[PDB]
Amino acid sequence: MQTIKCVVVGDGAVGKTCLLISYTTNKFPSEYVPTVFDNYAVTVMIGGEPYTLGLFDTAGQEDYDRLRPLSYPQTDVFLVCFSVVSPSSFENVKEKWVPEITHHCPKTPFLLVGTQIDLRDDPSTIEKLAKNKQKPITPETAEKLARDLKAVKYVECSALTQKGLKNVFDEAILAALE
Amino acid sequence: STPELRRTWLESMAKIHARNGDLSEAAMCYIHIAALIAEYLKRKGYWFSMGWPAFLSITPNIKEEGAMKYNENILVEQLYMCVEFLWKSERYELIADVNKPIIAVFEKQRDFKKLSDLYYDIHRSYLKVAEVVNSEKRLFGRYYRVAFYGQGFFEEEEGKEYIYKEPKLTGLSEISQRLLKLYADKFGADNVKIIQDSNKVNPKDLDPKYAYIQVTYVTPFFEEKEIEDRKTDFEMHHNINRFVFETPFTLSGKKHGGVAEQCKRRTILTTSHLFPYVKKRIQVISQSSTELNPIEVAIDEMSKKVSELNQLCTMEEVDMIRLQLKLQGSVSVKVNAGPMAYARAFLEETNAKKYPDNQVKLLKEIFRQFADACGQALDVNERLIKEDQLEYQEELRSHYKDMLSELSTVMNEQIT
Repeated sequence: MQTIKCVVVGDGAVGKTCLLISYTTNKFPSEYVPTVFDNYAVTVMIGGEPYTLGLFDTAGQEDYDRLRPLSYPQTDVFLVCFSVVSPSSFENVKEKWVPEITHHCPKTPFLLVGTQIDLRDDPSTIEKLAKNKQKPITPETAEKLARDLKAVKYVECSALTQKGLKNVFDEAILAALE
Repeated sequence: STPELRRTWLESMAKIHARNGDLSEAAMCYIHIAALIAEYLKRKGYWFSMGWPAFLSITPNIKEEGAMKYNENILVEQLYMCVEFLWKSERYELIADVNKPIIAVFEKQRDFKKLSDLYYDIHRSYLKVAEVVNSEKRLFGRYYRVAFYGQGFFEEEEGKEYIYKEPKLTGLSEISQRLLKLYADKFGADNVKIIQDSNKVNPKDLDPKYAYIQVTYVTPFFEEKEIEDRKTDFEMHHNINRFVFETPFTLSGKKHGGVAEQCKRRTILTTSHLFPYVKKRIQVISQSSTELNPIEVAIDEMSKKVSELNQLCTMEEVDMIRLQLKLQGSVSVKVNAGPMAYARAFLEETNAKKYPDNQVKLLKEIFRQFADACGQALDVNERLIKEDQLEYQEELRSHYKDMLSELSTVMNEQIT
């Protein structure tokens, strides 16, 4: 009972891996050294005793659909990630990700995680989204999907500004304790 | 430099540190007061008798109390204070050296009950060390380089670089927002910006209409020669002044690139004084740096992963999930480039002609060690899985065989 197993899923332009590296290395997203390896571990304190949080990164592409669930056994908590400035990744949360994890792990808790929230207040991004007649996902929308899909919680962060980063994993850790 | 002004300041700093929970800094305040009283009591014939050198076993920082311009009982009371906060701050290994002078006093008094008490305290301090040392249970702090820029804004900090010793597991977002809050209120939030670039800031590039705070995580640094000492979790936080961080850059001029152009700079910051000190920040007086080639980056990261895998396997009680995290993260990479991107870029016959022979030969040897480290981690995992991870383990094995076969082609050599 030494390591929490937290499995992270989502689409591949969501910034989900840059998020785990930033939090794990305690660095801003431009200052970490690119790694060739997958997965991340960090030490977290439970009552003064030292515990390891293990972050299992998954590739979200369809080519890995057959192999990804083999990582699901022994999972304590899931993190379903989407960018708040990519509506497709948000639709893929309802369409693909919550289905897949709830099918294989029907009793394992999961959080809904919004990334790149800094770009919500970005002019160029807000215009690029205008050109395709889409607007960024608002927290109320994501909270509604969180309640509908039965997520433990909805959490938002920015790996660039660090805002809400610590709270994502504080909330993952509490969910993993069951 | 004038005794009563220094002593008053040290006491108020101790009280502040205690309220803030910087308990090591409080303890260092009391040892500096005790060293101050001892040097003052020495300088005025009173007859330890050496003055401030009496407490060098605790910290070398007390040398600065010797730039000075009060009885024996109150000196003993500053050491009582000092022991109190050494307890609370979990620096138990120091309580003995602080109690040795006190024991000398009561030997002369024939106060046997006090002698029993004092020896008992030291016994208790070492009992705590024995039952806690080297268990990752003690959180001595996280360290951050913090640099201030803004001629029209910053007072004594303008243009200066500090190491900030933060409590327990304080993360980047915590110290960043806290420093930003504090200086936003004194300068107006609209003029305060955080520098995330970990390269030495060039002031010309900065707009003077703003105040800038550069924040960078650092960790205590030691070279192989220093591993003689520093065998303890305490020893790695006691009397230290060197801190390290790495910064990425490419051959062209970007931060991040593909594996064959990816470099990194390793920078070592040396502080004015040793931690712990009477303050929780200390000014950096010098930087040392070196840089690593793309093939040297590969060698570095490959060495680390062999050590990681090997250590997990040799544990007295293997942590299964932790071993699986690292094992799958080596033989079964799907998001990042995977270790075989290094073999392609630096070990393939045609690419290896672009790097010095000795560097490619060291990379080949670490890759051999890596195949062996993955193989061992696989055999260890096989002894631990239950029925629910049979197919998982089989898939790791098939990746590992596939990796082994590709590595063999690249190296033209039988990797078993």
